[PDB]
Amino acid sequence: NTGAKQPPSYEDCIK
Amino acid sequence: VSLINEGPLPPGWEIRYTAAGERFFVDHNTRRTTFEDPRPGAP
Repeated sequence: NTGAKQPPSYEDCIK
Repeated sequence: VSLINEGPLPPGWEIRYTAAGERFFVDHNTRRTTFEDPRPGAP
């Protein structure tokens, strides 16, 4: 699956 | 109502919608993330 986009980061961003 | 009273959520998961117009899934149990809803297994 090629196609870089906005990276999902919930808990990984708020820590 | 129109996007707040829809069907029930998946078990122990979170689901988000980016400003790019795309949908993603979030697993609080292992901090993993994915583009779809695959079989349980390797990351």
